[PDB]
Amino acid sequence: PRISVISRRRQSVLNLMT
Amino acid sequence: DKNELVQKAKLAEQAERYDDMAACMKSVTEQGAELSNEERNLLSVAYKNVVGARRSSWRVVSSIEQKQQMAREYREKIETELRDICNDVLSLLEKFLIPNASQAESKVFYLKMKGDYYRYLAEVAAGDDKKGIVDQSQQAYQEAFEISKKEMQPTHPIRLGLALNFSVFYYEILNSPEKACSLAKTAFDEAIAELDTLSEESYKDSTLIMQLLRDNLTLWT
Amino acid sequence: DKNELVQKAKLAEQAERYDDMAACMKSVTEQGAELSNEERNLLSVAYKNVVGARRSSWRVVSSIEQKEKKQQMAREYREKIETELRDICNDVLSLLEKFLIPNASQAESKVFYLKMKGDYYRYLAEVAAGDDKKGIVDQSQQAYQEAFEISKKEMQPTHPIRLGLALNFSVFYYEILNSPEKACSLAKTAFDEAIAELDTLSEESYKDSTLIMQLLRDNLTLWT
Ligand SMILES: C=CC(C)(C)OC[C@H]1O[C@H](O[C@@H]2C3=C([C@H](C)COC(C)=O)C[C@H](O)[C@]3(C)/C=C3/[C@@H](COC)CC[C@H]3[C@@H](C)[C@H]2O)[C@H](O)[C@@H](OC(C)=O)[C@@H]1O
Repeated sequence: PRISVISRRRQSVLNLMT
Repeated sequence: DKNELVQKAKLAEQAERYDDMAACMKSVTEQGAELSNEERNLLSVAYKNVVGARRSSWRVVSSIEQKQQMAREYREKIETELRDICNDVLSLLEKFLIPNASQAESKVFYLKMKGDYYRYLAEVAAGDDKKGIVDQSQQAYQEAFEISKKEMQPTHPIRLGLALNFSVFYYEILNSPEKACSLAKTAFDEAIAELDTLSEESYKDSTLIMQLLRDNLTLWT
Repeated sequence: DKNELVQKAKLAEQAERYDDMAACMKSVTEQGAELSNEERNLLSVAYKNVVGARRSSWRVVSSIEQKEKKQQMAREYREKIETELRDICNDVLSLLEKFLIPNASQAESKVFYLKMKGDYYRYLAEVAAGDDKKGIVDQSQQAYQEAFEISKKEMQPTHPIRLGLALNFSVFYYEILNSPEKACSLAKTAFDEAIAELDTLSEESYKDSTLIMQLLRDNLTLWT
């Protein structure tokens, strides 16, 4: 059973506060 | 009452049903009561994905409209939804969130939202309507940017966040590469210096956002 | 008129706006004219993603619908999704009984539409409560079986549609009927006959077939 790993633009941010 | 909705919206979020989430968080807000940090984040994330879904569709259609009237109409169908979502947020902002905002952290955050959602309109603003739309965005950002300079440390994640977004505004919407880079470096270079103080965790929230600033700068030079 | 819908449908698809996509292709179906190979695919893909979004959400709500009163809350939302989900399923099933299956000309086409019928009845059984679960299970298995027999007669073992049908009816037995051995048997046959014929073929022209064949053995492996 494989449940394991395989398989350009500018960033903007929302601020999620504690 | 209200505690039910916040629990119900979080369910929508794990269920990736963002319209229901926005709908619920809309009700928690329309209460008139100032939002809890938890409540606010949930409002912001909900509407980020509702509007974000349209922005993606839009960028995709509009890129194919370039490479024909059918493509245009679909773009405009998207834009009308986009505009609704944005106004819906901006009204909630002007009616409920910003008047209630007490602390500087809250008043900046809601103003950066205001800028952000006006910025999303500027992404699709065509013709005459664009000039007026760009202005309320920059005024929104600017006001937040000023309060922030008064009340917050160079490494504060919200301030760092406002700088990142407001820089994009210059690069992309105003097409001012210089103002946009100039601002990002300001925010970033202050941070590195202040970064003696930081607790390991704070350091993490900060280094995270600072990494976004440099990521664009890298991309922009 | 129609053609524009087909292009608006391709547009919606790219925008990952699948609800508009299905909306478009439903109108093409309701034109009354029998669908083309392309148009069906767009229809199947449209409604597959449309029903799939709610199936995914549904799987998630129940995952945390495991517990006190927070378990009551998750239930109402599970029901909210289930109503949205059933409506979609019923919508497609109608188009099938009314427009798609009657006008079906090629055996290839009705195998396709009959496989759709089994599929969307299968989704109903995933959320079906006891009273109509047994009946809902039946309409699906009858649809598949009919599709399955037609396909054995008129479509070669490596035909993508015959294979897709084998895989889906295989899953049906396995999951809905809880008949693992019957499930492997149907899947194993379909696969071995497909392999046997594909060694005949220049496989590169059959990527969609080889893809499904890879789904078939993935289950055979897990079910063994
Ligand atoms: C590219 C997307 C569109 C245009 C929607 O078509 C999807 C695909 O449409 C065809 O493939 C079908 C098909 C799928 C193939 C497995 C795709 O294979 C590849 C290479 O990834 C998945 C889709 O759902 C589709 C249309 C559906 C079915 C299923 C439907 O029953 C109602 C039965 C099995 C399968 C049949 C109908 C396949 O023929 C073609 O053979 C594919 O062409 C290639 C490269 O193999 C194309 O990718």
